[PDB]
Amino acid sequence: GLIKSLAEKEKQLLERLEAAKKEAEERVKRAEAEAKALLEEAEAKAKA
Amino acid sequence: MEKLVLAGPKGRAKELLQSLQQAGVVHLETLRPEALSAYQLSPEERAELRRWEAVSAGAEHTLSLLGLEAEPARPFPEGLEAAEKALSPIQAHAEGLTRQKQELEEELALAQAYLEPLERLAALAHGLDKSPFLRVIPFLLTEKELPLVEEALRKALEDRYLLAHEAYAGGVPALVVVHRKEVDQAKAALSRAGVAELRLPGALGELPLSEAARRLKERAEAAPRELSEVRQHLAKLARESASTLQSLWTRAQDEVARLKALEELASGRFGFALLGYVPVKAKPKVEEANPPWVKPFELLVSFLNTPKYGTFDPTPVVPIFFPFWFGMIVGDIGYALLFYLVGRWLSGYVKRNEPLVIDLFALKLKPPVLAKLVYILNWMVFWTVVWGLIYGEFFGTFLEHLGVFGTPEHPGLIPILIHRIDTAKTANLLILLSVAFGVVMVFAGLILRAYLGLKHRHMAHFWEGVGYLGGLLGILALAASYLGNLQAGWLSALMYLGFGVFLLSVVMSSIWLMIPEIFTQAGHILSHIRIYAVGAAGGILAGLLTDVGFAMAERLGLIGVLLGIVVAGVLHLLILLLTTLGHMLQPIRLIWVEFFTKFGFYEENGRPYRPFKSVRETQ
Amino acid sequence: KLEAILSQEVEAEIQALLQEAEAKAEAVKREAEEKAKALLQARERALEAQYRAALRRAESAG
Repeated sequence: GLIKSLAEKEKQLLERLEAAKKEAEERVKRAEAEAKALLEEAEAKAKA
Repeated sequence: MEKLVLAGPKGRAKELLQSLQQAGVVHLETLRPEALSAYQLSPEERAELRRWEAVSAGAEHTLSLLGLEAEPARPFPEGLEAAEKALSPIQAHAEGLTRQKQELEEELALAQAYLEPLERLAALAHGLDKSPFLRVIPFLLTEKELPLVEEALRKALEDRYLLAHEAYAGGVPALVVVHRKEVDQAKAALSRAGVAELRLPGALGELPLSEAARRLKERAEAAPRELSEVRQHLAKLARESASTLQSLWTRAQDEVARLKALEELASGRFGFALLGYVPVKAKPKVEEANPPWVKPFELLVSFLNTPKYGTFDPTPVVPIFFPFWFGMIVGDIGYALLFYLVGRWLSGYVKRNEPLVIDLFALKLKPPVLAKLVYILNWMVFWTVVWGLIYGEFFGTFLEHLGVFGTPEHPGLIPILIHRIDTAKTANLLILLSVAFGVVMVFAGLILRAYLGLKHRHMAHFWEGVGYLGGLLGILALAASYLGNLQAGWLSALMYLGFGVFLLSVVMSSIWLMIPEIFTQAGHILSHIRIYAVGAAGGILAGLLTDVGFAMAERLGLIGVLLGIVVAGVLHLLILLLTTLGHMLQPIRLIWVEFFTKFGFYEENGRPYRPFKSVRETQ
Repeated sequence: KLEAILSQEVEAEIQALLQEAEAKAEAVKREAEEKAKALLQARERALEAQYRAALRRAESAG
């Protein structure tokens, strides 16, 4: 009858899940950038 | 808050919602089936359900073995772990005891049969059954077979065979003793007559006769004592722990039902569905939210509240039943008089039956729970017998009198000589008085029948239902022209012509493709008249059998007749009961002409909801 | 009613997960610091040897 109930939880649930994907991606990217950059210094220092 | 899930039907969406809304549950929102999908049980949930079934079944298994099964309404909340640990020692112990018991019983059954033959046979060739030099073969022969067998063996085996027999009370167990290597020949001779070798089951059969015979005699003596013990240990275990199993059974069953509920709701198998929220406090509160007339009415209120069609309350049924039902009892000499006594045995208690124990604690032929339900019924019977005693003096208006009829209140020879309900004028009016109620019921069903199509908003039912009621008027009209002739009923001889127009004139407005079938609508009218007539007249007939059962049917009547008639009277009682119970089915037979033909009633050819017969079973 | 709130019971499980993997995004970095570091302890000792060796040779030559 009321379509309103089932619509408005579905599209709040969809946002919760997308927002889970967001902070998972925005983290793995970072961790690799940090590790890349640590070792760059370890090459910069090693030769010097 | 606790999330709660609700279902109902589409038809009652508003009525269900209003009721739930009131009950405790708040925040009710509707959910369509596409929303319910994707909330089917996860594999873990299905494993709990599988396991809950095992516990349910597993109890039924243990509890049946141990003795009798009983299903209470009292569960005991426990874990998966707690319920399975409870169940495992008792099922194991009981499984073990029943197995011994079966072996003990089979052994007895064989040993009881075959001890006497093996004793006889062993005796005949004592100490020669374990020799290699001589071969023995046991076999049974009847008196009839003995000569044939002997001839056959004698020709086959010459005169160097030994045929011996010894009796046992009936036939003879016979033994033929033959040389080793003459075995095949010996066998062949038995086989041609159709007689074959006797060998028992297991080790005994294979043992020498002498061993087998000694051991069988021992088993018959030992078994009955050990059987007694195993049966005793098993009885104690039931006695102490039958309850434990029963309480697991109930609890386990509630959990199975809950998880099944969620899988059904999940596949979108309930059309109207709600979601709402209850605080922990509200959770109980949701589940929480003259005797003859009042008493059945208060239980019927549960059916007031759930309608299903354009139908009205199923409650007009009960006061139509009661006058007509009481008036099937009309005796006063050994019919209603005897029947008074019957009432007390169902509304009190007896022990004069075996399957029935004491009713006061709810123990009958019927299941113990069903017996507690039919207290109400038993009362409604008690009220019928009581009122029938009054309508037995109503009958005695038409019998007893000291001047009007030719039979006193109690003659001094024997009570009741000749019935005086054989006056022609007297029988006709009691039949015509009875007919009047049947007519009242014809109007009441078809008037509701029309109101049904008005508020169910199908004009085809409205139109058909209105028209058929015109025919009643014609039916009665026509009768008056014959009951009063032209002295009375010359006041309806001209309305009848027009009453006939009304029967057809409204029915045709719906058209209808079987116009003849209207004949059968007129059939239903006719029945209410005939059944009420049968209800009086057949009721009165009940009394007139009692003429020859507790009334003068010996000599000219005298002092001796009082205690002489009772020979025929007792024989007459069971005969009398069977035909008068046949009349008491008329109230329901009447009701069903109208009830299942949707005359302000729920039913109409099938459809869920019980016949009133089954409703009134408990009420 | 729980509707918008219905979504915060998931956002709390799916926040538990995302913290368990920011407890692995710390562990990974620990091991990688202890790796990067050890590659320069080997760098330190091997060079030290080659400087001990270079002055010793140059003394025997002198």
